[PDB]
Amino acid sequence: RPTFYRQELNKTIWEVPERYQNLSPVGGSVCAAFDTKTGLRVAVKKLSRPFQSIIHAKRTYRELRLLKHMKHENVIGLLDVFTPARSLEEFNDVYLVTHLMGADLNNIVKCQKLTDDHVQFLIYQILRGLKYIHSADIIHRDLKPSNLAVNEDCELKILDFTRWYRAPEIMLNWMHYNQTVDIWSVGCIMAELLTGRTLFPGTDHIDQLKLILRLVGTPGAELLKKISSESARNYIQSLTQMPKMNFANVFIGANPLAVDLLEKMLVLDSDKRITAAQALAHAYFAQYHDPDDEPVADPYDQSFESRDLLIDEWKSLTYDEVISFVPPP
Ligand SMILES: CCCCCCCCO[C@@H]1O[C@H](CO)[C@@H](O)[C@H](O)[C@H]1O
Repeated sequence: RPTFYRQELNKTIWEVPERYQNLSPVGGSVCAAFDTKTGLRVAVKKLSRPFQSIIHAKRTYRELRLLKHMKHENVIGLLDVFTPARSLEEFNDVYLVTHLMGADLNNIVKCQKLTDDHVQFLIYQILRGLKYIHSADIIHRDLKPSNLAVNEDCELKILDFTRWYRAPEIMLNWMHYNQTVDIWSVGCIMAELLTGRTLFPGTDHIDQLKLILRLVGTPGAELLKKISSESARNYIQSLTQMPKMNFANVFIGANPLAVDLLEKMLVLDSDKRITAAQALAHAYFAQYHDPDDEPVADPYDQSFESRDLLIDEWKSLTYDEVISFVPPP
């Protein structure tokens, strides 16, 4: 058990292994810090109201279990996790420590116009991390430029687990989402890397859906066939019957292989969207693809997801997970 010290940043207290120094707010609350032990800049995150309700307590546990399991180059991982509390009885606060990646993809696209080679590599690393996430049977569900950290070498990590990058079926609360909701996201992000502009900058919920329909067109008979509801099913007919656009004509001048990949991500029907593993074999990534260096995750026990427990059950399990934590090499 290390030594802790106390300090107030903005309007909140932090107690941290003394090895963590120069705490400075960045936006639970987050602080950048220097890891005196390893010599590297870190992010330390203090979980808001970890055990306030049953839902929060389950979310805390989910969050830790998830991040504990993420061991991949293109996915954020845990350097450390600590509480100031000795014993479960005292246990009330949880801190997570990860790499301070010092620029995100939004920051990169605003300033620099990226080449074809840049977008192959960036999207390639997204799909690579994504293949690993999906192979644990997890859906990210919030991929966007600000959830993607990028260094000087234009190397990328997925952060996470606005609506411009959200699959239309989440916006319609369709339920049982499949993993290709993240693929939709990747398609929006890639369109934006290619053009420098947000593909679907909706002002609100319906606007979002409006701009989507103008690009990819109103649902095809094959898709309408799958819409359980007389409800949803009409209104659609009643809409200005839009043509699916030619992506060739929208992303004019882009690599035609990139344009083909985009048609395969930005399909309305989630059943027809390319998967992360299939996209990695797409000819667009021929320069970067290596079928032996695109690993999948260990099996992720998420049976907890289906259980309804008492707050103290959730916290104790969270405590076990703090105690069980082994740092990476
Ligand atoms: C905005 C107009 C309608 C949007 C159509 C979105 C269709 C998304 O695709 C749907 O994904 C579901 C998973 O949610 C699958 O069960 C369906 O089989 C599939 O068609």
